[PDB]
Amino acid sequence: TQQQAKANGISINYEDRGPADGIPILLVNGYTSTMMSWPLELMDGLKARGFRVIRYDNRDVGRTEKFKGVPDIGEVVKALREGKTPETPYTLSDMAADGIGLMDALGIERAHVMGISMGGMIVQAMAINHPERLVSVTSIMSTTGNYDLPKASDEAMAALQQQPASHDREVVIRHRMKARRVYQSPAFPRSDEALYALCATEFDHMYYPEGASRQYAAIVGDGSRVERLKKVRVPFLVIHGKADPLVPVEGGIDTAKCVPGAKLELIEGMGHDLPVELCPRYVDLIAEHALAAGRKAA
Repeated sequence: TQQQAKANGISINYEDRGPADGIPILLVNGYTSTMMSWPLELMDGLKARGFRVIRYDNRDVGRTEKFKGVPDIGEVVKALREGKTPETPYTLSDMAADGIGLMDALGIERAHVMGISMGGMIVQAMAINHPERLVSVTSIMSTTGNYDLPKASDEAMAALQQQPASHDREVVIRHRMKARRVYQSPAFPRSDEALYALCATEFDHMYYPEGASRQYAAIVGDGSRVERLKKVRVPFLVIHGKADPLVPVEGGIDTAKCVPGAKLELIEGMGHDLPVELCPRYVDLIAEHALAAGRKAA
């Protein structure tokens, strides 16, 4: 089930869910999230529509290779405001090359890709840097990095950045539950038991808080993709929750405005999560987008 492949020079833990002749779709996780965070209803729904789902741990999370260095965000932001290219252990482009490298390791020529949050930024970078490898792109609860966009609420930013008090399992899990409630979907909240199970499964997959600073530096260091995205010609779908307090909906709207011809779906009552109740709609949106894209000229 869980296999480890050399891709883009690093060891990537992944799962190819099959079937082998299915339409390949690579799923890219958000900041600090492991491949174990995807809802079963999303993966099963995609499989029931003929999609071969490939999920994987990004660098610095889960059971994929880990890197070194503690980047200072203030130094990165200073380089950007000076108009320079910031120095970080790795970039968003490197993380995009990881996913493309996994396609190479699986013998896949072109794939559909979908990414959530930071994963949405990664699939944007895939579209900018490797368009000849992509059939379609879906960017969910993500943003362009545009500086003029409304900021996240301070409560949501605090939920994203603050570390638990200690390494104790129940301390960490309960802390992560509390953080997820801050940016959950108001119309489709999870039960405490479901939220505990999700957070526990991720914790037990791998607890690696040291990796967060390096992923965050890659996010910040990439700046704005608005100008690059205007050159993207691969079919693009943007999904965003209207009630997202962590990545305000304007960031998804901005993504759709930049990529010419992008499709935009804004979901009422949806926050910064993938409620099981909305998974049939996500599946329908992704499947029809991918099927139509697969009929178009590359």
